[PDB]
Amino acid sequence: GATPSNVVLVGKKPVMNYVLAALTLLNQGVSEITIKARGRAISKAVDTVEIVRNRALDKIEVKEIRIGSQVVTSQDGRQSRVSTIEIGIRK
Amino acid sequence: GATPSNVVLVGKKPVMNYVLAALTLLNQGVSEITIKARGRAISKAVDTVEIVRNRALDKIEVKEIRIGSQVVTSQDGRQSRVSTIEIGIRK
Repeated sequence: GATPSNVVLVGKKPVMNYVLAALTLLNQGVSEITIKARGRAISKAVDTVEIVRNRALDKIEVKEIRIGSQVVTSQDGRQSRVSTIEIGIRK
Repeated sequence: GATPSNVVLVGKKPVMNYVLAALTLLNQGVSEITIKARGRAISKAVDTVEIVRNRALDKIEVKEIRIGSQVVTSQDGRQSRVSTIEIGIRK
């Protein structure tokens, strides 16, 4: 539990912010990193990985990809679906 | 080579257009389908898969996911990167 959290949550910010977060983790010695996103940010999660694959040149490999759905519960109890992606990369 | 082409290329159209294309393939007896997209359409490819997994109910499973990059060559020879996703699903 003491090693730096290896998750990069990709949201609304410019893609290069998440690229910087992944590169910072690589420089801490964290060799396995998980990029997670939901909804429209799924494309930005893939961009983050692909940009990092170039900026780390070191080989970075995609280890695992999972897609799925999560439930969004509204203030009045209605429930709707959002897509998710999780991408594991490894140095 | 005579069976219906099992690829759904997801682009700029409303997501339900690609949902319908995948369901049409399922109705044709095609049990393995590949959803492909690039750039900002990557999010819509994932949504396509997740929406179909509900509308098929038949259990549709994600078989393989691959992400990568392709090169876009401009009219004057410059080259730039675009992200890709490919998602194989199976009934």
